[PDB]
Amino acid sequence: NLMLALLTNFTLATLLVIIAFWLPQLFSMKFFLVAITFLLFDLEIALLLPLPWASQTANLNTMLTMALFLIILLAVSLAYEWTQKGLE
Amino acid sequence: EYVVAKLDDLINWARRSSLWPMTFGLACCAVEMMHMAAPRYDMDRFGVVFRASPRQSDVMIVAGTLTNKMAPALRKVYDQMPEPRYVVSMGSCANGGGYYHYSYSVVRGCDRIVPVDIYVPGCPPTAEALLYGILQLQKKIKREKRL
Amino acid sequence: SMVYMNIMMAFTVSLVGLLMYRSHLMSSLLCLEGMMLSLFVMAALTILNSHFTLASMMPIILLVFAACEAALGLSLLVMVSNTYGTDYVQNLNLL
Amino acid sequence: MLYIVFILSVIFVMGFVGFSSKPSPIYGGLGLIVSGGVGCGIVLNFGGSFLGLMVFLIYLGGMMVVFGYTTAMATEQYPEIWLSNKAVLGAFVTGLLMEFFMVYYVLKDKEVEVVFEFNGLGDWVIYDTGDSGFFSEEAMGIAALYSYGTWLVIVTGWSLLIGVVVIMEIT
Amino acid sequence: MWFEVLPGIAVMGVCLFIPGMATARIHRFSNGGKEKRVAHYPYQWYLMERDRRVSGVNRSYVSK
Amino acid sequence: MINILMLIIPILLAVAFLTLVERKVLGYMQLRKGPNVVGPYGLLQPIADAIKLFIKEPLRPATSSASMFILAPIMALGLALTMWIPLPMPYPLINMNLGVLFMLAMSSLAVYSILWSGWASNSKYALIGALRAVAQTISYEVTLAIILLSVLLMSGSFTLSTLITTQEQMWLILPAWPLAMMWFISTLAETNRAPFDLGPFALFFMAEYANIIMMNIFTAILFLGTSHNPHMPELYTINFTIKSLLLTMSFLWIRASYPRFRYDQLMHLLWKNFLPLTLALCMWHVSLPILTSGIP
Amino acid sequence: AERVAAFLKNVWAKEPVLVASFAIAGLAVILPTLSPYTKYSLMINXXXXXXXXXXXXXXXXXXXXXXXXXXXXXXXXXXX
Amino acid sequence: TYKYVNLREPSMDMKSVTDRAAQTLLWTELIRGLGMTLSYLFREPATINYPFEKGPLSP
Ligand SMILES: NC(=O)c1ccc[n+]([C@@H]2O[C@H](COP(=O)([O-])OP(=O)(O)OC[C@H]3O[C@@H](n4cnc5c(N)ncnc54)[C@H](OP(=O)(O)O)[C@@H]3O)[C@@H](O)[C@H]2O)c1
Ligand code: SF4
Repeated sequence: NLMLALLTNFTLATLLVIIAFWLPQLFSMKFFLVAITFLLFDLEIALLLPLPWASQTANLNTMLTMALFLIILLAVSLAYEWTQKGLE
Repeated sequence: EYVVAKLDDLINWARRSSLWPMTFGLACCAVEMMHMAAPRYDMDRFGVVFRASPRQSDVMIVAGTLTNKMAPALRKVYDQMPEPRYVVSMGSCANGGGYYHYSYSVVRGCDRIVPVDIYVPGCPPTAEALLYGILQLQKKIKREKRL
Repeated sequence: SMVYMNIMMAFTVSLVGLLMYRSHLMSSLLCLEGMMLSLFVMAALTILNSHFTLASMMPIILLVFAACEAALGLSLLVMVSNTYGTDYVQNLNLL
Repeated sequence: MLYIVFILSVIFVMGFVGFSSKPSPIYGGLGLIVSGGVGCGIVLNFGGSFLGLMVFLIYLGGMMVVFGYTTAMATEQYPEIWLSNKAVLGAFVTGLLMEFFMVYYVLKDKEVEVVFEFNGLGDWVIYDTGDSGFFSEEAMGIAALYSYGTWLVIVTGWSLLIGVVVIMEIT
Repeated sequence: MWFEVLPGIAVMGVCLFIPGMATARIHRFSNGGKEKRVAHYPYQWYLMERDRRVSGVNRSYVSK
Repeated sequence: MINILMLIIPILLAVAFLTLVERKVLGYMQLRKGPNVVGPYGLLQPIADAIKLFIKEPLRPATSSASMFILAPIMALGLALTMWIPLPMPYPLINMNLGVLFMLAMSSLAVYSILWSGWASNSKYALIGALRAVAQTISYEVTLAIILLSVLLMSGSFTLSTLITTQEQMWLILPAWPLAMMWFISTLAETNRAPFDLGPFALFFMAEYANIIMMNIFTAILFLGTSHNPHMPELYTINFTIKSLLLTMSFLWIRASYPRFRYDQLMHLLWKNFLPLTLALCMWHVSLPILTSGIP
Repeated sequence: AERVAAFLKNVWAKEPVLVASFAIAGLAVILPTLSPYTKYSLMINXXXXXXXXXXXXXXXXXXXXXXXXXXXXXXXXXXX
Repeated sequence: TYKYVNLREPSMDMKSVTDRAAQTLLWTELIRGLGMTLSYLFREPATINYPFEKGPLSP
């Protein structure tokens, strides 16, 4: 069971907190541009995720031109990051 | 009855095993405190860890001279420390102003700011003599909380 | 049928959440995520129970575009906090 | 024991109540972790190995993490208790009672609904799927492919080029 | 020297040695032949279901 | 189901007994003696740190905002321990339908552990440094997904059990020569304190050092293997532990030998320099199964 | 040369990692078109069946026999 | 007296440029820096435990 496996880890993690809790008795907007680019790149990663699991039944010649195409534009988005990104 | 007396020593053994000191670079004494890291005379991972940190550390070594400018500064560090706290006044300046003393700026005794448990008398406090300060601290922890 | 009855009710709560505003502006973009989350469950179950194979890629594409509005509209939120002090629906100048 | 998905759907709505109500972006932000993580179980139970974990990767480990920045960038106001505030507790109690009243009607099978569709029971009929496929099984088992949908790949790549260029120009 | 370092490595050659062996040796007590079947896709899932139907009653994996 | 407890208790001991390795092996690098007084070779110290911090050490919170601060260590320890479940090993506990997707997911959610700690403190003084620590982890997770896919596209599906079978004669270090160099650096971003560094505070140590072993094991699956042997589980168990231990030495090697790269120039190593390199190798790894037949 | 020889050694000196970003990614497009090996990989991808093969009714058919091993249809046996 | 700290362009053409680029493309000198601590690990440490051993002194 996956449900039994996950819940056992969290319940033991909660118990460790109580041990320390119960027993003893006596600005800058330049960071934002980095965070946004993380999200926009990971969505291109999300489109490029199926590649090892997808390419099994589909035609290779039709895929080859389209598979590289996403990575090329992923570099063009980084090419726009070279024309003055900032001090970061 | 017998289990009560033996379990108390086990908690005291935990502090006898490892003690994390504060790295105060406020002295010439602090260079001798860096000789505790120097391999020839070591308490490093024998008990001492040089990670320090203002909150996680159990021990704080007041290294040498303290001025009236640092008198409110060192006091707020002591409040951030956990309840099992031991203060070592390593150096003659820390004991009661080795030099200066009668001077306007230097605070006499350190105990006027922060209470001291272990005193180390040496100006250039030789690493050999500095090894006593930690070993005596481990020996001084004998009995805590009877009832 | 039975499972769809609860998530459609969950969709209406997220719909009202978009249409409701009290001081804070951040709730709307949080509700936009929830609306797309509720649509994601509804889309998946229809293709999973009634098999399609080809159409199972469509919610994966929907997953990508859900984040596009929840980032490019989310970027505009920070621009409000650059012009004004903090983000407020109460703080608007246009008539 | 009898139901698997139906219990998770109640917790899904339970997390969503803090959106119609206004418990600040801190506690309101916490709702998407609760509703999202449980919301994966609703997707996963009928199938979808890839698509079920995409919520964890993007919606939970990407979307709301960027929203974690913006809460500190704009309107932080030091996080407050969501019980002392007026009308917030009123919106929360009315939000749950719209769904929890329907939960009582699930017993004795049939429940009253605003929509024309009936709910009935549907426990074994909840999945409504046979074995059918075996090798390379499930419609969501091969969910995404670059073939056939070639046009969709170009526009998605185009839209993600816009985002990087535009947001840089605003600031 | 290394004679001080090696007991720190040898204790890691016991604690990290557990999860590998405990997952493998449990298949002797749970299953008949020290093997657990992997699901992957409905093809292998259906074979697990019919094996229990082919005179096994409670057992999922059983020979003949 | 007893094996779950046989993958938490010996694992918590492995994080505990790291304190020996993390300052004795690091000690001989710096020509200093580590643990010696406490035990015969200092074996009593790792368990002595637990008695010090858990029971006797009290709490002094800054504000304690109802649910938070006493919820962040649960997310820290919980996500670090759940990462052990999908691990292939000789035999995995409850093998997932897809392996590596679960591995990348729980690591991306492990970013929250350092996020909620920044929200725990009421002061503005701490949160600016806290967001900077998020930036160290969030940025490297972009590349971490790319370098993973290039290894997968060479051979095998997402399942971690298939990754052992594909390494039968030769290791994956040789075909993925520049990609193996990346996993030495990219893993150190997740609070390892080697290229960049930022009661319940003690619980974060038990979670952060747990991820260090986790990245050591995960590198020894994607790149190392040597042999499988299904008939003999004895030969695999010993040989896997030695390979993982050698990578643990290299993790402590960077911590002692090399200074911090600066936060600004961490975004010059990555993004400016690494992201054009990783994608160019990703472009190369798309063509490889097409140029020569290599499909699982 | 004005751009071939001049803008090569300067690229290796100033920003040397950018040379690899254009060379490796560039050759990744050139190689799968010119090299005669890509045509073999496409055949094995189509030959490996995902689902069960369908049977057709026999009414005047060539290169089609029984399920037993016989010279019929294509049947891939490329490289061992 | 003068000693000079500046190298004044170590790379000139072709052969001298590539090896200066190789150390920045991959690492090399970091792996060479790794080897410095590697041999330093094997050699015996000079450590004195105080309750049993004693450090050097003078008359
Ligand atoms: N605000 C108020 O509560 C209030 C109001 C009106 C008047 N007062 C007066 O002001 C005084 C306040 O004192 P307090 O309550 O602050 O003192 P306290 O905190 O109880 O401290 C007294 C200390 O003396 C020790 N002690 C006392 N009797 C002992 C015994 N028989 N055996 C061993 N150890 C003993 C205790 O040590 P151990 O803990 O180790 O045993 C304790 O640490 C009271 O005496 C009261 O008459 C107080
Ligand atoms: S006691 Fe001596 S060595 Fe120490 S701070 Fe004072 S003058 Fe310096």
